[PDB]
Formats: sequence, structure tokens, C-alpha cells
Amino acid sequence: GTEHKSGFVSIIGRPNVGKSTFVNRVIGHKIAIMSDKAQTTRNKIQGVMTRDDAQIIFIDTPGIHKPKHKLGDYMMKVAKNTLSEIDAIMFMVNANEEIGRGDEYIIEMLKNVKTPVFLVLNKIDLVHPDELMPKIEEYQSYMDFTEIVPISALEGLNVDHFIDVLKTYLPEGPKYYPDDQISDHPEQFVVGEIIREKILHLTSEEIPHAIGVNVDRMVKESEDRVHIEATIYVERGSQKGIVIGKGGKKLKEVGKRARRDIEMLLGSKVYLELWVKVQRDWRNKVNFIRQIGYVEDQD
Ligand SMILES: Nc1nc2c(ncn2[C@@H]2O[C@H](COP(=O)(O)OP(=O)(O)O)[C@@H](O)[C@H]2O)c(=O)[nH]1
Ligand SMILES: [Mg+2]
Repeated sequence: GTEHKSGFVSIIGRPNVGKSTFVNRVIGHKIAIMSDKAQTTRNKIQGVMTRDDAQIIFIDTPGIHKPKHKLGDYMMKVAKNTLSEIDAIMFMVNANEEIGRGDEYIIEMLKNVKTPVFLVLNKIDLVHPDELMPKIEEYQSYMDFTEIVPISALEGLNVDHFIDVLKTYLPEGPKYYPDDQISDHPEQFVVGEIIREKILHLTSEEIPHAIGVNVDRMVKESEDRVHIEATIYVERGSQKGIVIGKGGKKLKEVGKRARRDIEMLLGSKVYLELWVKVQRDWRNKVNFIRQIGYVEDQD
């Protein structure tokens, strides 16, 4: 059934295990704006895999392979949060090497994580087929995994099957990054769709319910802190009370919930400003926008 899936996955593992090889294989042609414009939030979008039936956004976690003295108290909190918000974890491991401390350090960080962890044995091309099941068993002694999938990221052996399996674990969801619009960085579409989801929870309906979200600005204030301006657009000012509510109470709750989901996923602390505006037809028209709503969220 023809029902579109989308989500956030993080590819974790020690250096030289194949993470960028995998990313660059599956994502296809690299998005141009991602190397013009730097991303304001912390947790870097690696790229966008779009098939007809699904879209996956690859997010960087912090270096959970690192020992605790190198990745501090704060960047652990960011890493554990990001791993919860994410839809799936790709734990990528070298088939051709013995288990080092870096993989034990990752296993420690995945202990009280409830997100699906996929064990991806990479570099199976450097190894006899009968070597895979013993190595799988080495890792299974440490923890349970959701699926175990041997690949070669370089050759492409078993990659498409891995993606088919990975897609089954995604929720139903929007195409975050579209084909029409090359101009803005995909982080803006991630924030835009998060805001929109919080609005559509309130609607919760099959009254025909048209609402839009624009993100007017995203600005890095610090390595932790980002300022988002966004305008929610509605038809009909009587949509106050779906969206603004009794003295702004409903718009605060949207602002609070969207701020949290942006902080947890993308790893930067936010100062969110939301506007709510009514848009009538604009083509050859004067005074088609009336504001009905403003909120401010932080700390
Ligand atoms: N033989 C083999 N080499 C691979 C495979 N995947 C990646 N490599 C190579 O192993 C290295 C891994 O580096 P990279 O992909 O940058 O991994 P990262 O540090 O995890 O991003 C590169 O020299 C890749 O060409 C694979 O499946 N088989
Ligand atoms: Mg590398």
C-alpha cells in the first residue's frame, strides 16, 4: 500500500569503518546548498536518501566511539538525547578487524536506548562468508540488536536489501526535502515539518484543513544556541481556537513541543519565535495577510 515513510537515522561507528562510503552510496547526487550554506544546528545532516515510497535524513550523533574524557558530560547528554529522538541507529562495524575498545564504548552508550539498533557488519568482501556468523556472535554477547545485516558499502553487496529492511522501521511521514526547491538548507525543512506536525495534532481531522509553515530565519548565536523565526499560515481567522486558543495557551503548547523536538533531534538549544497569520488570495490583491498570534520559547 502506497503510503510514504520518512525518518531520521544516525550512522555510528569507529573511524574507517565505512560510514561516509555508505552515506555517499545511498544518497545519490549530493545536494548543492549543503556545501554553500553551513548548517546552524549542531547535529549535521549527512544527506538525504529519497526513493518514491520513502525519504531518510542521515544525522550525525557526537563521537560515541570516543572515551569519556574526550567526549564530555554535555556531549554525552546530546548524544543520548539524539539517539532517543532518532527513528533508527546504524551501528557500523569492520568485518575484517578484532573488536576494540571503541565498539565497547559505543555499546555502553546504547545500553538504556529503546530506538532500534541495526548491527551493520561492513567490508564483508575482505572476509570468507563463514567468518560472518562467528563475528555476529562476538557482538551478540554484548547486547540485543533489532536486525543484523552484513554489507559491503564499497562493492554494494546487500545494500539495497539493507535499505528495504531499514524502511520497514520508519514511521509514516512527510517528504521533508522536496524536488521543487534547491535554495534553502534541509535543516529548515526539518524544523518546518516539526512545527506543522504539532499544528496537525490539534486539527486531528477530516474537515478539509489547509495550513502552511514558513521558517523565516535560522541563525547560529553560539555552538549550542540557535534562533528560529517561523510563521504558521492559516485560511480563516476563526482558526484561532484550533491554534492560538484561550489567551494564547494552545500556541504556547505548539511552541513548547516544537522547540523540544528541534532541540532533541538537531542537538542545538533553541530560541523559537512563532507568528500566526491569515493568508487570503494575494495575486493582484492588497491587504491579504492579518496576524492573529505571536509566541516566544526558551530555557
Ligand atoms: N574493502 C572494503 N573497503 C571499504 C568498504 N567500505 C568502505 N571501505 C573503505 O574503507 C575506508 C573507510 O572510510 P570511510 O568510508 O571514509 O569510513 P568512515 O571513517 O567510517 O567514514 C575507505 O578507504 C573506503 O574505501 C567495504 O565494504 N569494503
Ligand atoms: Mg574517513
